[PDB]
Amino acid sequence: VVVRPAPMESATYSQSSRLQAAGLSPAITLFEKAAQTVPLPDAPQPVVIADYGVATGHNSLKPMMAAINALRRRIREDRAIMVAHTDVPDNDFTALFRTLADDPDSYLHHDSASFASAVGRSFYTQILPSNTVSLGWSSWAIAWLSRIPAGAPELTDHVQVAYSKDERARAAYAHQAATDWQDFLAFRGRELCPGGRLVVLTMALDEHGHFGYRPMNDALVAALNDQVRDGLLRPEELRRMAIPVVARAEKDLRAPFAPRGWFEGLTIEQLDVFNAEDRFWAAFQSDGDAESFGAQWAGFARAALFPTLAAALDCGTGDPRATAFIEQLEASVADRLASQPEPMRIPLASLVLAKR
Amino acid sequence: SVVVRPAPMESATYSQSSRLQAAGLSPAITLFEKAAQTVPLPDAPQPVVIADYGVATGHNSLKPMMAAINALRRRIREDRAIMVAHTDVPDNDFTALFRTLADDPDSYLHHDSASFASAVGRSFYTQILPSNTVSLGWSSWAIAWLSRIPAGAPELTDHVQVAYSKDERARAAYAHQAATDWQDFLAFRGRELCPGGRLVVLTMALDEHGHFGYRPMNDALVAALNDQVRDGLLRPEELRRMAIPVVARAEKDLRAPFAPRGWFEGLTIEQLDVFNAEDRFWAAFQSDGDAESFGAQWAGFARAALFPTLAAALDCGTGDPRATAFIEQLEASVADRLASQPEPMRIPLASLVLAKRA
Ligand SMILES: Nc1ncnc2c1ncn2[C@@H]1O[C@H](CSCC[C@H](N)C(=O)O)[C@@H](O)[C@H]1O
Ligand SMILES: Nc1ncnc2c1ncn2[C@@H]1O[C@H](CSCC[C@H](N)C(=O)O)[C@@H](O)[C@H]1O
Ligand SMILES: CCCCCCC[C@H](O)CC(=O)O
Ligand SMILES: CCCCCCC[C@H](O)CC(=O)O
Repeated sequence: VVVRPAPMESATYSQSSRLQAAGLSPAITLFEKAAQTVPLPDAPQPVVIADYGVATGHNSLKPMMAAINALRRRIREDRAIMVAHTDVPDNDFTALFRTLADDPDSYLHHDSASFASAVGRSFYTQILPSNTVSLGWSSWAIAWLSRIPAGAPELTDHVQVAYSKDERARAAYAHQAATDWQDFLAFRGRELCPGGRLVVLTMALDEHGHFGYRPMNDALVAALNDQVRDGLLRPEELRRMAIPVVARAEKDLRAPFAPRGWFEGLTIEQLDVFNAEDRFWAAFQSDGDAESFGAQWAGFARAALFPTLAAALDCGTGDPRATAFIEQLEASVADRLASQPEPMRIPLASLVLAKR
Repeated sequence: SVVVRPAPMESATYSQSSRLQAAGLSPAITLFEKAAQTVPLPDAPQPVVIADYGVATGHNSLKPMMAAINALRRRIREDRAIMVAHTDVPDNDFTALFRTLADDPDSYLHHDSASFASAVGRSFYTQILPSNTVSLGWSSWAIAWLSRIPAGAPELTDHVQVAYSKDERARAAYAHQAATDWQDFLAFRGRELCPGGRLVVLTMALDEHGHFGYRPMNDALVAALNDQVRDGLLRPEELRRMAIPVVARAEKDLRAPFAPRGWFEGLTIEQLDVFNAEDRFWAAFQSDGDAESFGAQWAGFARAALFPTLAAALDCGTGDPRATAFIEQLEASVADRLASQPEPMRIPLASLVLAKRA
């Protein structure tokens, strides 16, 4: 009865996550810096790196490689480095291991003493042994709520609570986000080695409290309403639809720590809130290709958001009706955004956390 | 890829269809538990690592893992971390594994508060864990699977088991592949185990007289596959392509890397037993006389473990409804054939304890 979000669309995520990759780029630098200076386990104990919310692994290759290269300048070439990639049980881990084996950029192909493992258990509980993780990485994952909050009203705007006019919905989602953030920190706080570092990149509210992706939100809500208008989607199904993704303001990220600035042995060593460059807009300004613009944005939304939407359908998620819903929705959202291209705000927060 | 590999178990049914495997590995659990009493454990804050090589869905791993964990808890503090690293091929259903570990009441995660689980989706014929980190290794019903159909080996005319082939060249090719696979497995486990660590292996054996066993099963499967061709459900070309690269090993084969001085890549055979598992399906049939249940149990066993590899030979996709129909009909036919004439079968197994040099 605890309703959870759906994992990324395995078949398209690696090809539809260029936005996420561009956005996390600044956090890689922080992660690399952390790897250069973090206290290390006593030799020859393996150095453990944890990647919280891996999906298909495609976007993990760059940050993992950056950390490993930094560590190699500090340790013997034969010393083991273990990367623990974590996600939910229903993530496609076969896709992950194929990425790790097949992608030329995989750290497995660049470092003969690196190892990979997967953990398919929610990161809102402790999932790794205490005091073992030297370096933690988590990008575009903690914005996902553990659940649609208990007793929260159905979102009439469906796709994002930030754009809802229902006061009770906003508070329910915000409380769930606060609880999840506390839980995430509590358990990473146990998993990290003393002196260990954790780098988090997540969806933020900008300085003016805004979520962003406004034209995307509009195009998605309009595309969903068109399907119920066309009789393709049932009104009962649309009412059920909700994407439990939550952005956090700077005060929300500091909440567990204030006022003394420590929470469960963890402190914020660095925090940045910024707006990621809108690369799809930059490309559109350059080549004037409106269709490509629509397809870029639609693909991003499909791989990340549509499985959660498709889970509200009466039929199973493996049903041919669900595939048709996905494809039609992607095509519609593409058309709307292509017809009037605009820049979008992509607000992010990057944090470096340290353990006592 | 030109290297043709076997297929993983059918995750939809393996947990319901692996009672034969579970009953067969039972004696190896005692060996594993005993090893857990004395193996060296790594320095703080490292977790004790137990490696499970060839996990499939995890269903049959729960009892061995718990035995080891219970033994370790008689030695160390309750708050010491134990990590179980479950390994399989990349195309194993690891979602099914993590669902087993979350949902099955027998899961060690539900019985031990400081135990953890991880998955490694890389062939165990390479090194897949950090050197010297594994205190206890476990592998049941996994190393009988060849790394590949041997290069240049002739097509099997009976498809489902090389031991029943009349082709000398095919038998030699599979035997050589099995021998090199075993060397590889041992070489890389020898690196992964800590000094003084122990690895318990349970695998398909040839009995005292060189026999593979499952003879009535073999006959039913071959006959059923021929029926599908005859009935226009299977192309002759598809059947020609079918081969299950499972190999049983005699005592001499298991000892081969070690002979004559007893060591190979830092490992030695501490204990080896070869035995025939009690045929529980036969025992049940003797008790209740239910021929249909007998056929269904044997057919379900074969389906979960063997049919995915057979289905891989089809001209259609493995996601195609035709592959699903093939599997279902093959199961029904084998079930009917065995139900019609229930017979006991030999299930030859070898259980080994390997020790890494102190
Ligand atoms: N409670 C939870 N535990 C573990 N993973 C979770 C989670 N909630 C969401 N996720 C995962 O977080 C991922 C978001 S996609 C982010 C993938 C990658 N880190 C990148 O930067 O592109 C998805 O795989 C989703 O399944
Ligand atoms: N080279 C290889 N590397 C890793 N796993 C392998 C392998 N070859 C076969 N396997 C796995 O071995 C398993 C055989 S089924 C055995 C499952 C369980 N150990 C039990 O006793 O019941 C399958 O999951 C198969 O995918
Ligand atoms: C208007 C809704 C748009 C929200 C966009 C959410 C983007 C996801 O966080 C990406 C991801 O999880 O990898
Ligand atoms: C005659 C053919 C009988 C082969 C029986 C093979 C049994 C498999 O090893 C079981 C498994 O992998 O879990």
